[PDB]
Formats: sequence, structure tokens, C-alpha cells
Amino acid sequence: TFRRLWPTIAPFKAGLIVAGVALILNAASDTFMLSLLKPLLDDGFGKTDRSVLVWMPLVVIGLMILRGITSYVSSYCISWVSGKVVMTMRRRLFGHMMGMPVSFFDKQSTGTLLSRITYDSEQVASSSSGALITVVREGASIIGLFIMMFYYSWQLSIILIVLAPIVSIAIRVVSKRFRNISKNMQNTMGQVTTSAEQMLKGHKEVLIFGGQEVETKRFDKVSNRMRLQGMKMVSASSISDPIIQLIASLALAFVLYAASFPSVMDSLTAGTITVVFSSMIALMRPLKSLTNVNAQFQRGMAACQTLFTILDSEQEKDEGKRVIERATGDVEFRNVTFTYPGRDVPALRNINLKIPAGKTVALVGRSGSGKSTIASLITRFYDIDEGEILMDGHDLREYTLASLRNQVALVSQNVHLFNDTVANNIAYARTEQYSREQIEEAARMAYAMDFINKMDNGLDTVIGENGVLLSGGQRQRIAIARALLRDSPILILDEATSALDTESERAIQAALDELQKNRTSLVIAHRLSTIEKADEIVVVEDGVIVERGTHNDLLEHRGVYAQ
Amino acid sequence: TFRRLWPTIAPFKAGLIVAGVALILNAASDTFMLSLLKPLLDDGFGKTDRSVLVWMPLVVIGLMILRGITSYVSSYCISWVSGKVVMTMRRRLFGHMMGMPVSFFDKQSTGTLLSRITYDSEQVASSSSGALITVVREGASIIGLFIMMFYYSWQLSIILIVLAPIVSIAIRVVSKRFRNISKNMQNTMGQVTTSAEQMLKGHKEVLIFGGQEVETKRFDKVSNRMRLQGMKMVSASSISDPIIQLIASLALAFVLYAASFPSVMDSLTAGTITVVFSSMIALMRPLKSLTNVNAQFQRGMAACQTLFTILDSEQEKDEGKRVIERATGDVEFRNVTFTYPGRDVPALRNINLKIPAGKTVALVGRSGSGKSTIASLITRFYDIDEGEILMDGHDLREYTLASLRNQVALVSQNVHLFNDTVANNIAYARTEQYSREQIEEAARMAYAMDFINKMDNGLDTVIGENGVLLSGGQRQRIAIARALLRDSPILILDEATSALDTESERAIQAALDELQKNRTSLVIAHRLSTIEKADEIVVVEDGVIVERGTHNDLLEHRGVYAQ
Repeated sequence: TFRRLWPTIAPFKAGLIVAGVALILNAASDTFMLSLLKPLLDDGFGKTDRSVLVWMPLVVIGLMILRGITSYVSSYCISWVSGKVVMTMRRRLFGHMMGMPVSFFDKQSTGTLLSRITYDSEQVASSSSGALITVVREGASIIGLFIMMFYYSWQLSIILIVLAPIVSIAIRVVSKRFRNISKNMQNTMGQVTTSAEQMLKGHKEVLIFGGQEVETKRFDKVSNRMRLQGMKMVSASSISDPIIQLIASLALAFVLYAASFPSVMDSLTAGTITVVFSSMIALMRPLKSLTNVNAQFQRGMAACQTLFTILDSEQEKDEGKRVIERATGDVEFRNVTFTYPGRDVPALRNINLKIPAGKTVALVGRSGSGKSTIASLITRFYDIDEGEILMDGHDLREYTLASLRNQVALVSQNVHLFNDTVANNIAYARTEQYSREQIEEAARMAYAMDFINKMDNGLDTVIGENGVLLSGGQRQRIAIARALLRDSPILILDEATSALDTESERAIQAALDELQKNRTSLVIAHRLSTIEKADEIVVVEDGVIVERGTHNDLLEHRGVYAQ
Repeated sequence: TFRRLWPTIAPFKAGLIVAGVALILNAASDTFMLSLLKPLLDDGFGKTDRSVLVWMPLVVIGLMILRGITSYVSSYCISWVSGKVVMTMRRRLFGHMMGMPVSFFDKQSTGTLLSRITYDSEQVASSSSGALITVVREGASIIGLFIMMFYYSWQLSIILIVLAPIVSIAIRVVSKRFRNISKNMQNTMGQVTTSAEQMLKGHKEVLIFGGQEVETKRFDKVSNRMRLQGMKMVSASSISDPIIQLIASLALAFVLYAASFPSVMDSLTAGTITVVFSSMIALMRPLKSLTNVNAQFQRGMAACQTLFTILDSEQEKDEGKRVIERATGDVEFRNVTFTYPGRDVPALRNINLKIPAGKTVALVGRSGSGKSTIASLITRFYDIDEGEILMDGHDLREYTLASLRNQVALVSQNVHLFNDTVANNIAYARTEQYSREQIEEAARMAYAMDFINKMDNGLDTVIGENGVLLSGGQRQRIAIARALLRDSPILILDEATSALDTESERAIQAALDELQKNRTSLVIAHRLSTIEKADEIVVVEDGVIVERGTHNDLLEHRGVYAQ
């Protein structure tokens, strides 16, 4: 309808101009091909000229080569534009996609948004370009064919050129009728498919009550309804083209009957009627396809509207102002109420968890209460509804978001690795500011240089997708070195199962826990020997604060520590 | 390929034969159309015999009417086969689909299986039937047009007929080239899209670890690769058509060159060469689809293979022989080793849990420790790996699953309904064996009389989806009535909500009490009132019975009763 992706086309318009020129010249090539007929039939195969037949094979092969060359060039130079705007659209949408908060990736999954990166973006320039190609080529072919009509036979030129828009209208209303009946009937077909959907929704409560025999009879009736619906749908679909063919055949018969009159006859040669008839037959495909121009132009821009709404949404709120260099001081929580997104149930009560500087605070929960939820707030993934976290004696909403996530470091076994090299991965987003020797020695105090050696190249190898495939413990052995290099003010550690690295990876996490000896540690781990070693322990459950003290002090009302 | 759908299509053969005759007539409704050209020019616009031009409009309009009528009749009569071979496939893949264990409905989704009901089965009748509407029409049009050429010109028909398979082979090899390069470049493009997916996947990592400028640079250099890849794919797809057009145009020029190479040529009238060249270009469309038909026949049979493997799998192991009536003997778990299917972690240890007859046995599993998974053993939703459930003093393996599951009435607030009437829903699968008065009073002792009377037509009211739409507890109020109509020796009671929204009903729990007046009732619940009422209590966590006793006795040791 009304699209403002044209600025993204605005510098890339030379490709459009070249494609349009090549396409109108393709239409002219088709016109000249059809123009070839009259000398062949009138001069060539009528009067035995014998030179016409000599030089026509050459020009027809030349014109077919001209059709081929111009079609290939037009397709290449329109897909150049459809690639150079899809690339720009992908770049912009990707930027605003990584801009937006984590809630956007949730409730949508990482598979759909990829389709909105490649599927929707392709349709943006595979239905608009697919509309421009038609409206130019087959829209100017009609003009060329009517110029043929004016040139070679003016007598019936008037009759078919006045008749043609009426035929276009006929095809338009027939297509509209087909579209309407198909739409309403397709809604009905879905409305009966939901019956099968419900029937297969419970395979339970059919085996229990023992109703297999009854549950096929009803499905037999539903299948019969579906069959009748499908037969009516095909009838409606395959009556459309026949009636169109009949109304256009009335035009063909009208032209031929008009030719009966003496005045139009005897001025037109045997070849002239030939070219006008064959051209009229050729007119059907452009005349039919021009009507569906708006259809395809509203199947590419329609998806583009959804893509724009994805683009035009709001990035995460960044009213923060105070960049914090290093948050070594105490971190305090203050009457913070958080609600998980998409749910009215708050997963967090009014929580006051205070993290002492350089100390350990450990959360032990197997219920899935939200130990990860509280881990989210300190990194400001999901924001805070009411209350405040005095981060080194200052609110998060005062702190800039980039600075805040520069302070914190989240270590886990679900760590994702980019398609980079190992050296650029350890010093991620700061490899310019961190040296190679720093990365190496950081890996060394992170006691993780072993597997780094054991692959092909070592200090400069790829850590890419479908490449080395480090185990979860080994990926965490990269992750600990990341925060070790970065000198994170806060190191909120997670944990999962480990075998043959419980001896290693955890006692190496002593080396990250040397940064616990140097910095705070909001450890989220759920089972380890270090859990009892943890200085301060909280056992927060169902989003509720439960108990505060060391494990021996915590053993009082404790009934879950046993594991 | 090798398909045994023909047993399914055999009774629907007359429709197929009529469709074949109709498509043959449709193809012959092009050869006569082109046949009328010769007198229209040779006897018409050449030697001016007006009478030929007088009758020509009538015959062309009649022939187009014949084309339309026969095409519509063929489309109908190839939908009475495509509407009754898809129907039998749907029905026969329905009985053997709902007879399979619920592990099918795990490891899968209802939407996917519905797609295997509607879309996948529609391909079987729209690609394997699309290989019959196409091959017999466009294979008959070829024969008709060659017979035309032979009739009107014995001389250049031989040059066109031997030449035609060469052009067909050219089309086939070009299509194979396109297919190969397209599949390869599309696989590489997929290899790029998984990179895009991984960068989208680690959203949290890019947010937390630092800036996103390097991430945008990465996506710039991956979108450049995507754009170049797409341009090359389009280059292949575009250059497919011109080379075909050229290798056919050289045949066109060959025909025209041979149209005067010997002196015996040029004995053909203008109308005749017109007919032959119109039929030559006509040949392109059938000859460009007869080669492509095998792809459609292997795109409909391929999905039929998916349907066949879904159908041909196995239903429950039905080795039991005896039918217990009312299970007055106690149900009893004895040294049963069960594991959640799809996982190696055993959700059940070796559990010995006798259920005293006519006695309530409640269990509290708010840890999420597969309490519902214990509700599945007696119903045999997931089969027991090893060990015997000592049913009624005997083993359940000796009992028929259809009969055994009738001896269990599973009652839950997530109960599934149908598109039937509320009476039959009260007596589902057994409405013939239970009268309307029995249903009426059964609902009354269930305290379901009030609402079902407040609906449209009392007990005659339809309970269909998007109809009356009883609420959750109100939906429970029907399942309980289903259980009161006997068919309920054993009552594994779900009670998932335990949410007294409007105090529930005053007699929801009282209706269950009337249900639990006698009979084994292995109660699943979170309602502390029912646990207080419960006689035997087995609290379960992490797939093991931690305790057995009564309310105070079990309160004394451990206890999550604090909730």
C-alpha cells in the first residue's frame, strides 16, 4: 500500500533503472518476434520470395538471443537491488533485534526471529521485486502489442483495443469471486479441521473411557464433511479459469466475425490476420498476470509491515546516567518487587538480599523457584517494577546499562561461543584493549590452557560453529577466563553436573573464586562441596526469602540441604 | 516409486477413468482449435471464401465451450477420487493413530499430527493426482499435435518429431543442472543461516559481555555472504530459462531453414505452415511439464511415505486375555522399575505402594516429582518396563487394556470434551447401555444439575467446543458425573487446580466425597483439606516414597506440610 522502504532503495536505484530498461526491451523483443510473422506468411511463404525464408532464421535466432541476454541481465540487475536492500534491511533489523530486551527473544523463540531475518526479509524483495518484474515486463508488453495493433492492422485495432479493458475487468471480477468464495470456505475448512484437532488433542480420555469405536464414527462424519468441502473448493477453483477462457473466446470469435465484413477484409493480407490473431493469443498471459500485480505487491509489503513493526518496537530502556568504573563496594537490595513477564504471579517478593564486598552469597534451590530470576535482575535482563538495588550505594536506574553489565559477569554451563577465533573470544568486544599475552596468561591462571593446546593451532585457532565443540565444562573453562581477564567487579556464578572435571573445573573455579576472594560472588550453584564452603547461604524458595546464615547455622529449619 | 495406494484407490476407479477421458478430450480441444487455422487462412483470408470465416466463430466458440466443460468435469471427477482416496487415507491413518501409545503425543505435538491429517494427506491427493491431470493431458497434447503435423505435412513433421525428444532431453539436463547447483547453494545458504541463528541465540551473552559493535560487524560480513549466495542462486535459476529457450529456438530456426532447403519444400500453403508453427510453440508448454511430472509424482508419494510410516507403526501390546469387572481387590505396586520415556533418569524407583480397598490414598507431590507420572501406571498410558502391578490379586499384563482402562476413571480439571451432546458426554462410549434417567440422576448426585439446566436445552444441550464452554471446575463437574455412572472401580483423582475460585461449588469436594464413598481412590491433590480427610498419606519427592502414614504421624518426621 504505502511503504517507506524506498529510502533503502533510494541509493540503489540504478539497478532498478537498468532492470526496467532491460525488461521493456524484452517486451519489445517479444513484439518484434511476433512482428516477424507477416513477411514470413505474406511475403515469404505466400509469394515464393525465397530470400525472406533465407534471412528470417537468422533474425529469429538473434532476437531469441536478445530475449535471453536481456532476461538474464534484468534478473541479475533486479536481484542486485533485491540483495542490496535485503542486506540493508537485515542489518537494520538485526541491530534493532540485538538492541531489544531479553523479553523479546522469549515468548517468540530463536527460531521464529531467524525466519523474520531470512524468510520475511526475502519476501520483502521476492514479492515486491516479483511484482515490479511483472508490472514492468507484462505491463509494457501490452503497450507494445497495442502499438503492433495500431501499426499492422488499424481496422480491427480499434475493436480489440476497446474490447481488451472489458476482458481485463471480466478477469478481475472472476478472480475476486474466486478469492471471496475460497476465503470463506477456507475459514469453514479450518473450522472443521479444529474438530480433528480436538479429537487428537485427547488421546487421553479416550483410552480411559474406552471409546475408540465411537471416536472413529464421528471422525468418519468429519472426514465426509471435509471431503464435500474439498470437492466444492476445487469446483470453485476450476470453474474460474474456464469461464475466463470462455469470455476471452467470445472476444476471439468477435474479432474473427468482425473480420467477415468486406471493408476490414481485402485490406488485410493472409499474414496480417495471422499476426493479429497470434498476438491476441499472446495477450492473455500479460493481461491475466497484470491483475495479480496488487496481489503480490500486498504479499511482500504485507509481510514487510510485520517486519517494520518488529523493527519499530522499543529497545530496552536506558535512562541510566552514571557510568560506574568498578563496583567493589557493597551491593544492597531495597524493597524490590519483580514480576516475571507474561505472568500476573510475581516470582519475586519484596526482597532485601545484601551482597557484602569480597564475600560469598550462595543460593541453593532445586525447585526452580527463581534463583535464575534473581540472577536476572542484577544483570538488568528483566527490569525492576518497583524498588531499587543500591549498586555500590547507587540505583541501577541511575547507572548506565552498558556500564552495569560491564561490572557483572555471568558464568554458566550454557555459555554460547561465537564463530570467532579463540584469542578474540576471550577478550570479547575488548580485544583491542587486551593483549595476547594477557589472554594467554589469563587462561593459564584459569588453568584452562590444556585443551587450548590440545587442538590444532592453539593460541589462534578457530572456536567456531561445528568446530572444536568443547564440552560444557570446557566451555565454562573458557567462560571463567573471560571474567578473569575482564576483572569483573561482580561474578555471579552458575553451575551444572560435572564428571572428571569436578576434581578439575571446580577446583579451577577456585581461581575464579580467587576473584570471589577479591570481589563479590552471587553464586547460584545447586550442588557442590563448595556449597557448604560458601560463607553466607540463602535458600530462597517459591520467590520467598528463607533463612540467612552459614550452613551449620542454616541447618535449623533446613530440610532441603540434605541431597 | 512403488506405491500400494492402489488398494485404497481401487473402488474409486470409474472416476479416474472418466477423468482420463476428460483430459484426453481437453488435449484434443487444443488440436482442433489449431486445426481450424488452415481453412481460416488457406480457404479464408487467402482465397476469399466468406463462408469459412462465417462458420469459424461458431466452431471456435463451441470448441472452447468443449474445453471448458471437459476441463471442469475432469477437475470435478479427479476430486471425487482425490476427495475419496484422501478420505480413506485420513480415516485409516486415524484409527491406527489414536490406537498408538500416548508416547506418540509426547515426542510430538497435536499441531504436527493434525498437519499429518490435513496437509500431508492433501499432498497425496494433490501431487500424485497432479501427476495424473498433467501426464495424461500434456502427454496427450503432444501426441495430438504430432498427429496434426503428420496430417498437414508429412515432410517437415519428420524433422520436428525426431528433433522434439532432443529438445526434451536438453530441458531435462538443464533442469538437472539447475537442481544440483540450487540444492548445493541452498545447503550452503543454510550453513550461513545457522550462523545467523547462533548469533541470535546467545542474546544474553552479547548483552552482558560488552558492546555489540563487533556483533554488528559480524552480521555485516555474514549478510554479505548471504547476499552473494542469493545472487548466485538467482543467477543459476534465471539462466536456466534462456538456455532452454535458445536450444528450442535453434530448433525453430532449423524448421524454418528446412522450410526452403530443398525445392520440394514451399509446397505447403500459408495456413499449413501457420498451423505447424503454432503447434510448434504450443509443444513447448507440454514438453516443459512432462519432464517435470516425475518431481511432482515423487513429491506426493514422498509424503505418502511419511503417512505410511506413521500408519505402519505399532499400537499397544495387547497380550492380556481376561476381563476383570469391578476391581474390588486392592491395586498394588510391587518392585516396578519405571522410567519416563525419552529420558534415562528413572522417575520411579522400586516402589511398593499398596492401596487399601475402599480407602483413600492421597499423595502430595508439589515438588513436581512426577506425581502425574504415578497416575499413568495404572492407566497404562506409559507401559511398565519390568515388574508387575498386582491388580486385584493378579497381574495387569494378563488383562486386556481396553477392559482394564474401563476399570479406571481418570477425573481431572483439565478434562477433555467432545463435539457431542452433554448426555453422551456423561455416558461417552456407553450411551447405548445407559438411559437418560440414569444420566440425569448421575449428574444430580454430582451436583451438576444446576448449570446443565441453566444452559440452552437442559440435558439435550450440546457440549461442543466454542459452545457452552464450561469452566475448569465446571468441566470437572461433568467428569465426576461420568465416574458416578459406575465405570469407576479405581479413581486416580487429579484435582490439578485446588483453586476455590467461587468456593468452587459448595459440593465439588462433596461430590467427590460421594464419588469416594467407597472404591479405591489414589488421590492426586494439593488441597490440604483433602489431605486431612485422606486416610493413608504417601508423600513423594524425587521419584521415591519418603514417608507413609497419616496427617500427624507423617507431620512428625520431615514434612512439606508447612505449605
